[PDB]
Order: sequence, then C-alpha cells, then structure tokens
Amino acid sequence: VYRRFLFVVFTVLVLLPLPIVLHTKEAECAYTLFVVATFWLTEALPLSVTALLPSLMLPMFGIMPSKKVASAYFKDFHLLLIGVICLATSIEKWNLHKRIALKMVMMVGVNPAWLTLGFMSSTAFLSMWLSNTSTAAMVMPIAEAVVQQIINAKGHVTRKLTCLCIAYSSTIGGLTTITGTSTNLIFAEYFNTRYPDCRCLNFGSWFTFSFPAALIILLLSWIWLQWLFLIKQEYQKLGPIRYQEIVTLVLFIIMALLWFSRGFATDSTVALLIGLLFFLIPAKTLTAFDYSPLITWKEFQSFMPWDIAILVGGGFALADGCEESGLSKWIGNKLSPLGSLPAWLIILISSLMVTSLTEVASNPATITLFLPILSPLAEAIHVNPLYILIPSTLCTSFAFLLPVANPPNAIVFSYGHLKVIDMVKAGLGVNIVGVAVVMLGICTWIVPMFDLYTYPSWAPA
Amino acid sequence: VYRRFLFVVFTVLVLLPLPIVLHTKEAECAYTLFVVATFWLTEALPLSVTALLPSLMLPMFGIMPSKKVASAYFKDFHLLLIGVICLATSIEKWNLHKRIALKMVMMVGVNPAWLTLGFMSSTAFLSMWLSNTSTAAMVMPIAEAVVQQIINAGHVTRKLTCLCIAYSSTIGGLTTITGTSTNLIFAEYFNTRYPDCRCLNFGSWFTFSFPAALIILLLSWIWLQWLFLGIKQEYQKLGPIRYQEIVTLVLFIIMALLWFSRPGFATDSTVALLIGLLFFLIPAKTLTAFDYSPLITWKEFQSFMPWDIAILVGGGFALADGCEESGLSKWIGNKLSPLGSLPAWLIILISSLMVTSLTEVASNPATITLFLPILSPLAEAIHVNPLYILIPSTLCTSFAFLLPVANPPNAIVFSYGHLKVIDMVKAGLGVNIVGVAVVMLGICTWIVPMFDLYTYPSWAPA
Ligand SMILES: CC(C)CCC[C@@H](C)[C@H]1CC[C@H]2[C@@H]3CC=C4C[C@@H](O)CC[C@]4(C)[C@H]3CC[C@]12C
Ligand SMILES: CC(C)CCC[C@@H](C)[C@H]1CC[C@H]2[C@@H]3CC=C4C[C@@H](O)CC[C@]4(C)[C@H]3CC[C@]12C
Ligand code: NA
Ligand code: NA
Repeated sequence: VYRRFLFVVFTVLVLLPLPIVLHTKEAECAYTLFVVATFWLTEALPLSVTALLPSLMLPMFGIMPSKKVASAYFKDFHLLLIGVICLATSIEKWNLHKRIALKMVMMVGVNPAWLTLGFMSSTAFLSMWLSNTSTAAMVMPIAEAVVQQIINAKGHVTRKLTCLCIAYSSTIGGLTTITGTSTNLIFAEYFNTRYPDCRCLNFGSWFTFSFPAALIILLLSWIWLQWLFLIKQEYQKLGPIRYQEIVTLVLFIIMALLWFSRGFATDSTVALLIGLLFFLIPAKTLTAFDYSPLITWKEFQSFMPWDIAILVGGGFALADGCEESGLSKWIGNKLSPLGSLPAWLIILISSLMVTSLTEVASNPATITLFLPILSPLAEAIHVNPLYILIPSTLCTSFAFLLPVANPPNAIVFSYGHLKVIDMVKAGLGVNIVGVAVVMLGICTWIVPMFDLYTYPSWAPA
Repeated sequence: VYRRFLFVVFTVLVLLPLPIVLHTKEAECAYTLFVVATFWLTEALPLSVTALLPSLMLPMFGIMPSKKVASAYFKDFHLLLIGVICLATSIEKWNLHKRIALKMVMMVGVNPAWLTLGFMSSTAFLSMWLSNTSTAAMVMPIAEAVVQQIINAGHVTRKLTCLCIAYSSTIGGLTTITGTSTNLIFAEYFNTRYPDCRCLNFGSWFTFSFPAALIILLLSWIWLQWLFLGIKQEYQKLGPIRYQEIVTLVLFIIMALLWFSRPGFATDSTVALLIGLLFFLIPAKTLTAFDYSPLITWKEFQSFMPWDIAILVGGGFALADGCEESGLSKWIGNKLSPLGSLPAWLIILISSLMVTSLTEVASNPATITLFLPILSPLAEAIHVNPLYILIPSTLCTSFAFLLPVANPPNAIVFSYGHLKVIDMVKAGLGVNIVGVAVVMLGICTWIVPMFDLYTYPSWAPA
C-alpha cells in the first residue's frame, strides 16, 4: 500500500543508511561513488540531475576540483554534432523518413520472407541518422497496418516476428555512426577529452570499421529470426512528394557524399557548411510578409542532446574526485594481481560484463560507469587504449533481452503481441552473433586500421 | 515585388561584395568581423547560427585558435543558473505568477493612480526571476481586462497602463544577474577572461542595483503619470490555492532567504543546486495509480534553459581571439593611440551613451556581445579597474525604451490596439534620461566603496 511513490521513498532512503561512513577523506568520497552509481542504474532521477550531484556533494566534504588544462572554446566533435542534428531535425519535420521506409519495403517486397528483410533494411538505414527510439516509433505503426492488410487477403507468429525486426535492426543500424546512438556520443566525448592528441576517430573512420561489422549481424540475425518463428496504397496516401522533401533529400546526399570522399578539410566543416543551410532556405510563407526556413531554433533546441555534456562532465568530476582523495590508490593496491592476465582475456572478460549489465540498466548509464574503469586499466598494462574501449562501446548497444534495457524494444512491447519469453529466445541469438562478430573484428581487420598492437603517442606512460 | 524574402536575399547579398578583400591575413580576418557584426545587428540569422560562423570561416583562411588555458568542467556561474531556471520553470508551470500579480494589484489598488504603481510593483518583482518577455506576456492580458471593467463603471488610461508593463518589466529585469539575458552575457564573459576575480555573485549584484532601480521605478511612475493625466472577481476565478503552488512558494522563500543571508560549501551556487534539485523530486501528480510525476520534468527544464548564451559567448571569444592571432588588433591599435588621453570619467559617459543609443535599434544580447570585447581591452590599457567601465555599460544596455523594435517586452504591448509610436518616444525619453543619470550617480558615490573601483586590482593582467 502507497508504493506508487517508490521513487521518492528510495532516493530519500539511500541517503539515510549510507552515512555509516563519515570518518575520513576516502570514505567520504566513496559515499559519493555508491550514490551516483546507484541512481544511474536504478534511474530514480533523470540521469542528468544525478550528474550534478558530485558538483554539490564533493565541495561539502572538502574535495575540490584541481584540473586546469583544456583548450578550444568550441571542440571539433561539438561542431559535427550540430550539423548532424539539424539534418535529422528537418528529415522528420517534413516526413521524409516515411517516404524511405515505404519505398524500401515496396522495392524488395516480394514477401515470401523478403518483407522481413525489407523492414530491417529500411529501419537500419534510418537509425544511422535518427535516434533509435524515434525511428522505431514510426515504423511500428506502419508495419502493423501492412501486416494487417496482408492477413486480410500462422498469422500470430508473423506479427511478433515483424515486431522484433523493428526493435533489433534499429539498434544494429544504431551503430556504424558516432552520432547514431547516444552511447556512441558518450564514447566520442570521453575520448576527445582525456586524449586530445589523438586524431584517428572521425565520422569517416567509425563507419569503415563498423559497417562490415553490422552488415554481418544484420544478415545473420535475419536468418536466425526467420528460422525459429517460421502496399502501394499505403505509399499512395502520403501524397505527392512536396517541395520541402526534395530540398532535404538533396542536402542529405550532398552531405553524405563529402563525408566519405572529402585546415578546412575536416569532417566538422562539411557538417556546419551544409548543416547551417537548413536555417536559411525558405520553406513556408505564413501570410505574405515574412517567410520561415526549413527549421527554427526552437525545434533544433528540442532535438539536440544537451544532457550528454552534463553526463560526461559529471562522470569526470566523480572520477577526478576519487583521484584527489586516497580512493584510487586504496583500491589500486588491492587489485595489483589483475595485471597478469593476457591482453585478449581482458577484452573477453569485460565485453561480456558490459553486454550483460546493459540488459537491466540503460545504455548511457552503463557506458558512463565503465569508461573511466577500462581506460586507466589500458594505460597501466601497456595496451593501446582503443583496443579495449572499442569492443566495449559496441557491446553496450547489444541490449536484446527483456524490455527494460533500451527504449527501442519497450515501444514494440507496448503493442499487443510479443510476451517476454519471445524476446529471450530471440535475443540470445542476436546477442551471441553480435559478440562473436566484434570479437572476430578486433582480431583481423580493425587492428590494421587503428594500429592496435603498437602503443601510441597520445597515451601518457 | 518578391521582397517577402528579404532575409535570404540579404544574407546571400552581404557575402558577395565584401570579398573585395582577399589579399592578406588581416584583411581576411576583418572579413569575418564585418559579416558577424552585420548579422548580429540586423538579425538576419537566429543569433546563435551566426556565432558558429567564426568557427567555420576562420580555419578556412588559416587562422586557428591557440588558447589553451581553462579549468573546472562545471563553472560556478553555470550551477547558479541551473538552480534559478528550475525555480522559474515551476513558478509558471503551476501559475504561481498570476497569484502574485493579482494579489499585489489588489492590495495597493485604491486607484486614483495607485493602480498604476500597483501594476509596476507587481511586474517588476516578477522580472527579477522570470524573463522579461514572458512576464510582460501575462500581465498584459490581465491589465487589459481590469482596465476594461473599470471603464465599464478613457483612451489615455489604456496606453498609460501599456507602458507601465513594458517599462517596469525591464527595470526589474536588472537587480539580478539572472533577470535579463544581457546580465548573463556579462557574467559569462567575466568569469572567463578574469577567473581570479571573486567579487561578483548573486548577493552583490543585488546590493548595488536594487537602490539604482528603486529610484528609476519611483521616478518613472511620477513621470508617466504626469504627461498622460495630470478586481476581487478577477482573483476569484483563479480558483483556490492548490497544492503545487504552496510547495513552490515555500521553496522560493527558502532559497531567497539564504541568498542574501547565507570550508568551500558556503557559495551561492550551493543554495541554488540544493533547493533547485528538489523540484525534480517532490511529487506533484499521480497519473493513473502506478507512477507519480514530479514538479518539473527534464523536457520542461530543457525548454526554459538558455543554451544559446553559451554559444553566443564562445562565438564572441573566437572572433576576438581571431583578431589577435592575425595583425588586426595591432593595426587598429596604432591608429587609435590618442584615445588614451581622455579622463577616466569621460570614457564612461562617451561609452554608456553610445550603448544606450545603439540598443534602441538592435537587440540587447547583440549589442552587449559586440561591445564587451571592446571596452575590456581598453580598461586594462589605460590602467583603470575593468569593472569601473563594464558595470555602467551592461546597465545602459537594458535601457531600451524607445520605438518597439528594441526589446521584445515593448513589442508585445505594441501588438495590442493602442499606443502608436510617438507615445513611446515621448515617454521613453524621460525614462532613458532618468536611467542614465541614476547609474551615473551610482558609480560616483556608492558603487565605488563596494567593488573598490579606484584601485587597480590583482585579477587584471598589467
Ligand atoms: C569511475 C570511478 C569508478 C573510478 C574508480 C575506479 C577504480 C575502480 C578504477 C580506477 C583506477 C583503476 C585502476 C588503475 C590501476 C590499476 C593497476 C593495474 O595493475 C591494474 C588496473 C588497476 C587496478 C585499475 C583498476 C580500476 C581502477 C582502480
Ligand atoms: C570584438 C572585436 C571588435 C575586437 C576588435 C576590437 C578593437 C576595436 C578593439 C580591440 C583592441 C582595442 C584596443 C586595445 C588597445 C588600445 C590602445 C589604448 O591606448 C587605446 C585603446 C585601444 C586602442 C583599444 C581600442 C579598441 C580595440 C582596438
Ligand atoms: Na540511431
Ligand atoms: Na527578467
């Protein structure tokens, strides 16, 4: 009774017994550690309120920030993210993302079973640019209407096979771009901090090592999903193609051709030069007296992730706060026999610990907690840091079990079908295929790309 | 004909004849100067798109950023602004700001002419916390309904009440560093460039400017009432006082009592985050039940927070440092060497009158962004305290009281029926001269013993 308020009686709870430790300087900093890590996993607070808590609690105990090295008022990853969001804002303001999801399904829709590959290929291409949650929330109304008019010409299992294709291929196409999922932005913001001399990570080199990785997972999970389970009038009611979709489509082909083919030759120059045209090209008249452009600043501010910059800096103030106190030395002495395992065994034992924790917690929470653990470990045992951080930001996205992990597969669970055991039987095939393909990747073709066997010059010592 | 598109045929225009200069390294950097300054004043682009233009154009010519000194992932002014916005988010989500605007008018509403002072005192107190544009857009529906039921018991009392809402929303917009938006561009420019100064917080901006605005508020009521003329049922239809307004009002008195009365946790940004982050936690609604919702959500907080101020400041720094890497700051620095022979007080009068005149035709964040990296190099060169010049120029930026294109407070009240354009010029020139004279009286007598304005400090370089 009265456990409809289980957020407030838990946040107020956790701060009460945890002040057993009030005794020294490392016990007070470990109090901030087990509180912010607790509210990130259970998500009792909205994940950026919690990132402001080390900026409040640590000066109260007497642990002040002391880092004083930065540069560059506008960073290069911040200007790439500006130009990508303003392309992804007008592509769904003007409903261009339903033309493509219908035209791709129509082309390869011979449908013995090529409808399923038609649905996966249409929502994995849309996840490279849009967010995973917003692109699964519009193919799912489309696919439910198509599969109802097909059965209006056995029928139960083809409704929950089509459900899992939308939820799983929105995540597989969520990688292959550093701006596809949100957890590819926390990796890229942690890496341009802490390692600001590294120039090996841009838009056109994340796509080259991960598009061969996801095409194998996409083609092998279609075969797995189709195994264990078994429209011209829908495109006609979108209307004719408008003016504001031809302009958006032309700037989308122009921008993506220069990213892969190309001090002004950086990828953040193409993002701002073609991205800032969306604030300029006229779209509507509003009688006339004054036009309106393709996107406005109030719509751009709605789509931009501002909470990622608070989440990264809140993870840095917690990590540096453990270094000023004696906590990083104290647990560093009890874990000295960890540096006797081989380099490949650290990869397998960590990527299986991240692909298992991401099923019960959100993906930006488990990439924020684990990324300042593996990167000190990689410099200590004299490994290239990208050799450990690349297969852990890729196995974070592999959240394919029970529908509390990522909000893609909680949308498709909100429909009628697809009880919980249908995800565990289907997700364990895509999970094992996903881990084995990335483990195959960092042994053969990723190593000659980023020079993963040679300790670089951006790592300290 | 076809000049309904005068934005796109002007932005595309200005970039065409201005590449006469393509010849050297300072001529290419002055090309970026006269483009970004042109789109800030005319506002052909939304004022943060333009701040990203020196981050695009300057690496193309070969002028790279080279500054490498900062600290402190979260700054102290950023944590004060977080806690203020989440108090100003729930105060208008739950309509607490109409209780106060009606209860203050009701109390001093004897109305021979105390209705006018009742309206100014209710919308100047609400501008210390809310934004100037959003607090003039809700007293103006209220005052038009009250002045219509008073005349139903007459033309010049409709446009006297209009100008009280537009002018006292700006006078109460100062006295807080988070009241207007141009008090945030001053405070963000000053914690950059001068990071050793600890003299500027919430509780010392209010002490030097609340005596400055109370004199301008009390003297412009006398001026406005002169040149123009010599409600329990409106409060009853708000309903009874709810649950979510008593909780917001209690945390508003708690937070403001500790700001003025108070190892390293005794700062003003601690009170802002400790009482501000309770608005994400206290339950407000049930939504059947199975899961409550708090007083404010993160999607509503993200809507009210000014994110474009941090882009506008860093875009002004990349343009200012870009002129220093090239030879432009030395080239115009040699042609302006006889400027450093005027007295210290004459620089104040000649600059505050140049900023209070330009802010009538351009927006206030555009004229504080262009002028703040001009006066602060000038104050270090002629050996003056930099706060002695920057304080009376961030205060005369807000004095936009003439024709209704200056600030969006007095374009809202112009959008109603009354108040033709000459009624603002006759009324605004009285509030303008009173405003400049009170700040000039302030920086001579009581502001100087507060910030030590005659002694060159230790945070300025040399
Ligand atoms: C973000 C928060 C958790 C930082 C605190 C993380 C602790 C767990 C991290 C910080 C420092 C890390 C240690 C850095 C140093 C060493 C010594 C090396 O031979 C083994 C790795 C080991 C032992 C790392 C283990 C993990 C570690 C101790
Ligand atoms: C933001 C942009 C405009 C920066 C370029 C501004 C130019 C106008 C600013 C930058 C440097 C400034 C100069 C700094 C040095 C001097 C020499 C001193 O005896 C007179 C002031 C004077 C001459 C300043 C005048 C204004 C100035 C030249
Ligand atoms: Na995505
Ligand atoms: Na205000």
